[PDB]
Amino acid sequence: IQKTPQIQVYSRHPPENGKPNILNCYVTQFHPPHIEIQMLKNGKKIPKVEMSDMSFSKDWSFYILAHTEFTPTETDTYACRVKHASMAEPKTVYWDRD
Amino acid sequence: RLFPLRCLQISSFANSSWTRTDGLAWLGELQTHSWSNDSDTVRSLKPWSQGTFSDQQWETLQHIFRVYRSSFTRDVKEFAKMLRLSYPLELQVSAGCEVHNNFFHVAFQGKDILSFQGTSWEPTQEAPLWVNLAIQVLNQDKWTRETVQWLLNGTCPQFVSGLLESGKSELKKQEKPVAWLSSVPSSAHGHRQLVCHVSGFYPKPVWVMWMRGDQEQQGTHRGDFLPNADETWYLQATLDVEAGEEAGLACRVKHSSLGGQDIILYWS
Ligand SMILES: CCCCCCCC/C=C/CCCCCCCCCCCCCC(=O)N[C@@H](CO[C@@H]1O[C@H](CO)[C@H](O)[C@H](OS(=O)(=O)O)[C@H]1O)[C@H](O)/C=C/CCCCCCCCCCCCC
Ligand SMILES: *[C@@H]1O[C@H](CO)[C@@H](O)[C@H](O)[C@H]1NC(C)=O
Repeated sequence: IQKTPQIQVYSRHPPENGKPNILNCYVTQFHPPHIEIQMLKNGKKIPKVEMSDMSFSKDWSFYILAHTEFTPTETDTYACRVKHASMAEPKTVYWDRD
Repeated sequence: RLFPLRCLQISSFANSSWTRTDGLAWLGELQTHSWSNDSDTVRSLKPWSQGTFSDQQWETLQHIFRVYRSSFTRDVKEFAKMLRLSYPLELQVSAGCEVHNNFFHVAFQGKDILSFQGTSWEPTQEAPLWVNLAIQVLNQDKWTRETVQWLLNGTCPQFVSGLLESGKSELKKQEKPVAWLSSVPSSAHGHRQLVCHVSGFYPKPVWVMWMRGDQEQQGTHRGDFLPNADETWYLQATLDVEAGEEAGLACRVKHSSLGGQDIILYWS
C-alpha cells in the first residue's frame, strides 16, 4: 500500500537575521520511494539544493534529507514542498521561526 | 556500542522499460558507501571505507556487485512474467552483518516476502502463496546460494572488522550540541508552546528536559532524532505553558561531549 510522507523543517544553527544558516527538510514514512522535493524561498524554488541518498528504516518505509544554505530575514519565508503519489495535492510545510 | 553493517538496496520497476537500482551502506549511523544507479562503481564516502581490504580484494567485490545488479534486474522481470505479477514493482534488500551474525532480507511492495536462512532462501512467516514458487526457482540456483553464503559468512565479517578498526577515530567521535529557545502559539487560548532546540550533537544519546528549579516538568515532549547534513543530530523538546507562568522555566541539556557540564537556558 501507499504511505503518506511526513515533513519536518528545521535549521542547523540558531536562526539569526542576516546570518548565514542551513535549512533542513526531513521527509519520512513514504512509499513508493518515487518522490519530488522542493525547498522554497518566498515561494520560489531554491536552485542550490542537495539531497542525501534515499534510505529506509527498519520498517520498510523510506526517508531522505534535503538541505540548503539560507540567510533568514524578517520578511523572507522558507518552506519545503513535497509531491508524492499518496496525495492528490502537493504538501507544503513552512519553516517556523520566531 | 554496537556498529552493525547495513547494506541497503532500492530497486524500482515502473514498467517493462523503466527500472532503477540504488544502494548504500551504513556502519552504525554513518553512511560509508554510495551506489548510484548511473555509476558502474560503488562509491566510497570516507577515507576508511575500504577498511583492511586491499584494492585488489575490493575490486573483486566491485565486479560481483556489478554483475549482481544486472542479474537482479533480469530475474525480477523474469519473475514478473512467470508469477503473473503486475507492474509497478518495488523491491528492497537489507543485508550485512555485525562483528562481536548475518542477515539477508528482501521486501516486495514494502512487505517482507523472504530471507536467506543458512544455505537457502526461505519465505517469511507472513508471505503470499506465489512466494513459495519463487523460492523453488531461487533454490535451484546453486552458485548464487554459495556466493551469498560466502559473502555473508566469509567476506562480510572480515570487512566489518576492517571497518571498525580503520575508522575507530570517526565512529567514536564526540560533537558538542548547541541549544536555543523559541515559542509558537498553542492550540488552546491562554497557552503557549515553548521549544528547546538541540542541534549538532554526536553520538545519538542525549538528555533534554524542561525545568522549574530542580523539578523536572513531566509535560515535556521529546521529539524524534532528526539528521543534519554534517552527520550530526537535531532534537527539540516542547512544553505547553500558560500565559504568565513562563517565568522560572529553563531547558537543561546533557550530553557526553560536554564532560559533565550542563547547558542551561532560562526562558526570556
Ligand atoms: C559488505 C561488502 C560490501 C560493502 C559495500 C556495499 C556497497 C553499498 C551497496 C549496498 C547494496 C547492497 C544490497 C545488495 C546485497 C549485496 C549483494 C549480495 C548478493 C550477491 C549475489 C551474487 C551472485 C549473483 O550475482 N548471482 C546472479 C547470477 O546468477 C548466475 O547467473 C548465471 C547466468 O548469468 C547462471 O544462471 C548461474 O547459474 S548456473 O548454475 O546456471 O551457472 C547463476 O548463479 C543471480 O541472478 C542473482 C540473484 C540474486 C537474487 C536475490 C533476490 C532475493 C529474492 C528476491 C526475488 C524477488 C522476485 C520478486 C519479483 C516481483
Ligand atoms: C539505471 O542503470 C541501469 C544500468 O544500466 C540502466 O539500464 C537504467 O536505464 C538506469 N535507469 C535510469 C532511469 O536511467
